[PDB]
Amino acid sequence: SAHLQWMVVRNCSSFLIKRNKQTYSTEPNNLKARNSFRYNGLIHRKTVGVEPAADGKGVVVVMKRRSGQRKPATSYVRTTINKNARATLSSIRHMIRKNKYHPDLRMAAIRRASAILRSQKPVM
Amino acid sequence: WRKAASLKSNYNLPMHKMLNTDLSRILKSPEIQRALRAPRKKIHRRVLKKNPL
Amino acid sequence: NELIYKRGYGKINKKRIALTDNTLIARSLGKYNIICMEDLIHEIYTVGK
Amino acid sequence: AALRPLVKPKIVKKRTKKFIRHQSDRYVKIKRNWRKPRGIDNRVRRRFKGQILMPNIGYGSNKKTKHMLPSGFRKFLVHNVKELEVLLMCNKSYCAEIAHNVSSKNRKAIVERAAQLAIRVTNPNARL
Amino acid sequence: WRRWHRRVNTTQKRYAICSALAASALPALVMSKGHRIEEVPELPLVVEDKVEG
Amino acid sequence: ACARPLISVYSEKGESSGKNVTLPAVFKAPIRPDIVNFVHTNLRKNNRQPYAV
Amino acid sequence: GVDIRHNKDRKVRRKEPKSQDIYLRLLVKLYRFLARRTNSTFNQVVLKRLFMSRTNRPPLSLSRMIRKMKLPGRENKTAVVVGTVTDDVRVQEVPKLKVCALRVTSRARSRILKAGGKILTFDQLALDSPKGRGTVLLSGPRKGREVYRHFGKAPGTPHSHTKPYVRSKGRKFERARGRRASRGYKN
Amino acid sequence: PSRLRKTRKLRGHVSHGHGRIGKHRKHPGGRGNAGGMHHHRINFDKYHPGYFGKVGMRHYHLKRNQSFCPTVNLDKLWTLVSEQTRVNAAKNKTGAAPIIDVVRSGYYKVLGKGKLPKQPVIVKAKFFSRRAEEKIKGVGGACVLVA
RNA sequence: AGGGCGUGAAACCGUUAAGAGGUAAACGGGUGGGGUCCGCGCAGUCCGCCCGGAGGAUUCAACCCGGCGGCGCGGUCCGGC
RNA sequence: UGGAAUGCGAGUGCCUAGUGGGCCACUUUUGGUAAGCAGAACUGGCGCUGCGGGAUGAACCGAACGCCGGGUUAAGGCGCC
RNA sequence: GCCGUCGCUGGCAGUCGGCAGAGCGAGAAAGAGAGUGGCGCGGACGCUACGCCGCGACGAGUAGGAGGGCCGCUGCGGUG
Ligand SMILES: [Mg+2]
Ligand SMILES: [Mg+2]
Ligand SMILES: [Mg+2]
Ligand SMILES: [Mg+2]
Ligand SMILES: [Mg+2]
Ligand SMILES: [Mg+2]
Ligand SMILES: [Mg+2]
Ligand SMILES: [Mg+2]
Ligand SMILES: [Mg+2]
Ligand SMILES: [Mg+2]
Ligand SMILES: [Mg+2]
Ligand SMILES: [Mg+2]
Ligand SMILES: [Mg+2]
Ligand SMILES: [Mg+2]
Ligand SMILES: [Mg+2]
Ligand SMILES: [Mg+2]
Ligand SMILES: [Mg+2]
Ligand SMILES: [Mg+2]
Ligand SMILES: [Mg+2]
Ligand SMILES: [Mg+2]
Ligand SMILES: [Mg+2]
Ligand SMILES: [Mg+2]
Ligand SMILES: [Mg+2]
Ligand SMILES: [Mg+2]
Repeated sequence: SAHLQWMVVRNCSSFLIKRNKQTYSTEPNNLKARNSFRYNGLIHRKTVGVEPAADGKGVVVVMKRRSGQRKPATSYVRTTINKNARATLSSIRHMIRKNKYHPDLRMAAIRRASAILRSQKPVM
Repeated sequence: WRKAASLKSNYNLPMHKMLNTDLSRILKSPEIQRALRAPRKKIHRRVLKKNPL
Repeated sequence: NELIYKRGYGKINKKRIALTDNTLIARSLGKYNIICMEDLIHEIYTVGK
Repeated sequence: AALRPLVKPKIVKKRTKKFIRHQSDRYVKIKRNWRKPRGIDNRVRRRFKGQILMPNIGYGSNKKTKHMLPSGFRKFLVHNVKELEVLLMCNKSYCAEIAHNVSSKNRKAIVERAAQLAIRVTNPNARL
Repeated sequence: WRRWHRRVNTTQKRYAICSALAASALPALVMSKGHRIEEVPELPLVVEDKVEG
Repeated sequence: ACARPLISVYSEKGESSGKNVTLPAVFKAPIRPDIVNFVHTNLRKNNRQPYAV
Repeated sequence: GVDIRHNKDRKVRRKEPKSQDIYLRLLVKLYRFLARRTNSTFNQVVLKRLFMSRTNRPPLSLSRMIRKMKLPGRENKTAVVVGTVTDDVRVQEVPKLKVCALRVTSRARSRILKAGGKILTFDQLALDSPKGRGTVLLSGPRKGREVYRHFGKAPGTPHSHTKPYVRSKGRKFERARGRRASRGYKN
Repeated sequence: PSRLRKTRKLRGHVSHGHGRIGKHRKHPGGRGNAGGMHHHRINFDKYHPGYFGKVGMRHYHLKRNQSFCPTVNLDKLWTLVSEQTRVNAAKNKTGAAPIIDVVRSGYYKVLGKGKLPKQPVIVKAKFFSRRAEEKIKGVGGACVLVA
């Protein structure tokens, strides 16, 4: 279960990183990257990830489907959103709210999908 | 847990100290949610003491 | 008066809580019909039951 | 073009000088690192007047501004590019400090990334 | 003659084996040890017997 | 828990064959990292060789 | 300065279990929630007992659970234990019992289930009756440990039936001087 | 594990946990059980009473297997046979009485402590106790001896 | 790295630079003076919204097709496990 | 009507280091001409303890200590240091 | 004002959101209970629960004890 394998992963993971009085986590689908039960991207039954698109532009969104749970290959679904800065932040918002899909992660997903758009504009 | 080990002499898998290890589903379950006092989620920080005189 | 008002703190829950409102005296000494800082002053001055 | 923090509070420190060791001045074998003097007749651990001071717990820093550099940022050792994305959602409160060993070929492609990610680097002109 | 070797209860070595097998069928407890199994089709990865050939 | 799924054997070409095997009950035993560690840090003291001046 | 004494300022109760197992540290999470969020002083006792060491929550015997659940009035109740429910081979008839313990030995699961009783867990109990209504808290004998026979007044002392620490017990192992009224004295 | 021990927090304190006034000398009381009668008498009398002297008869060539006699109590007597032997006598109606052979389980003497279930038995044993035999008659049953 | 030659610390010494000097020196608290470098200081933060002001897109809503995913007390749909 | 007042959460169990050279003071006090002497009682100290005062000071008077700002005191003081 | 210890065996799984209704500081044991008859698709942070938050009181110390060290040294199994 989630709380069970979290009580195993909370301190002896391999993504856990502990230096300078901070403790982040390098899980694939951990958004805010911080080591917590709520934001861990491997423990839960339904997670959310917001990575940058493989090319220059766009933001990929990685939902974890329910049916396939012990099948890592066919477990995650991915959708590249290469749109303006606002429609993508209303699509992630709908993807999470209207689906009622892990709804406490929405503002985290928008805050990350904005960091990506900001880190993909032309620098100054 | 019902059929013993055949290749070992007498061994059965260790029993479980708790079965439903998902205390999220346990905690937001109508069985338990009804038997709780309302949450006291207001923060009452120290009130500065002015002088009634 | 000067003492109860300016330096008046109540031993609530074994915590020195400053008496800022009458609902701190009523909540504890209420069962003795002492419900305000005035009933408190009257109980102290006129040594009561 | 400085990368400002989220909020820049006032940093107050209860003491600035180091805590030198008793009699670290008459000798060279006695380093400056602190050692609580435990001798019987010692004048420092009796807290005499005008003597050296002792690291009490009273000197602790405000937890709100503890470990916080004078740039209003906390810090993080970064050994390679991949350890920045860990820091990209803590942008306006933590900074990066590329390690001492990361060669200049990698440190250039680390400051390069942290520029896009708007992460602040404390030693961005380090090696070159 | 320092005590180099330790002995463990058999039922406890078996508890540890069953706990080290029950934890190898969880994508989180395997992807957290570091293994790169993002594309393994199923965790209790079984293959036909011809593999021994 | 109690529900033991049906894992599917994978042919040597990667594609899933027709054979299925019911998840053995060992893969539901309790995960006890403390027992696993206590057993590991004692059993690997045994393969150690003496040394002394 | 104030003239108080800090000899006893630090209350020594257990704030949490010393064990590191995760099927106990999850029960303690669920019951710490029930303990603080309900007004039932049952959960508070279960929580305070989940901290206790392995010597403070001792085993129960099936027979002592029989005679403590046969007392008049407490029928159709669930016998809660925090330790383990060992077997008691010197009892022949077993009734049906609803039980909830941390462990039940593999020869007491047999007897209880063949009788027809239920064997719940602490999470099943917490779902059945959150506030713990219909339960019977029990705990095995604490002075049962052989350790508690050496405690008390030291041996060799008037009317101190305390067991001494001896390598072996025999004719010539502490039977000569402080025990015989003949050789010296006795207490 | 030295890193957990107490000599790792005792680095920097002069006496190493052992006293400034009274040092940690080598043997300030003698070695071993010395002074059992002179200067450790309060301890050898408060905690090991009867440690000094003789009592009883000697027995030179004692062999611990002439006096071998392990006992079993009546409470756990019915645990020597299988379960379908105690319940088969319950369902039984022809009054037959199962033969519990004790020396076959590994006990010689039968002591009678516990209660018994109401059914007949035939207890074969080497030595019997008076009460162990009365608790068997009072339930109906025979106490066979086996040399 | 120059034949006891990898790195080459400390005590001790030489010379150069800077300051200082009659209560041995050193020391803790407090400031001030001068130096050394640093900030790559020297016209000083950005961010969201809205209003207006000038421009540029192959662009919004709504419909149609295809795929994907969530949910379903599909009161109680089919077949599985 | 929990049978005086005032105050305060108590009870119990194991395991246990260091100590077993002490010294000073008010008052009582034994030996001694007496002693910064030898010896007891009660309480408080020094030892284990800084700080303000007594110029200085183990023990006297005040007062007991986390690191800081303002205010006021104790015991001592206020020609100058 | 700040740091820390102790106590409250304190509070927080209620982030219960167009399957929504946003509360449990208030002197007075207990339900913002059920039934039965007279447009605009929007809402910060949190929760490494070994975590986070709120309240008061406290802070000397030799010999000695205990705890916490994301203090440090060298090697081993893992892992970056
Ligand atoms: Mg000296
Ligand atoms: Mg001294
Ligand atoms: Mg104080
Ligand atoms: Mg103290
Ligand atoms: Mg204590
Ligand atoms: Mg010490
Ligand atoms: Mg010494
Ligand atoms: Mg010691
Ligand atoms: Mg000694
Ligand atoms: Mg010794
Ligand atoms: Mg003698
Ligand atoms: Mg060289
Ligand atoms: Mg070389
Ligand atoms: Mg050289
Ligand atoms: Mg010069
Ligand atoms: Mg001595
Ligand atoms: Mg004298
Ligand atoms: Mg001394
Ligand atoms: Mg003292
Ligand atoms: Mg003093
Ligand atoms: Mg004088
Ligand atoms: Mg002041
Ligand atoms: Mg003067
Ligand atoms: Mg202290």
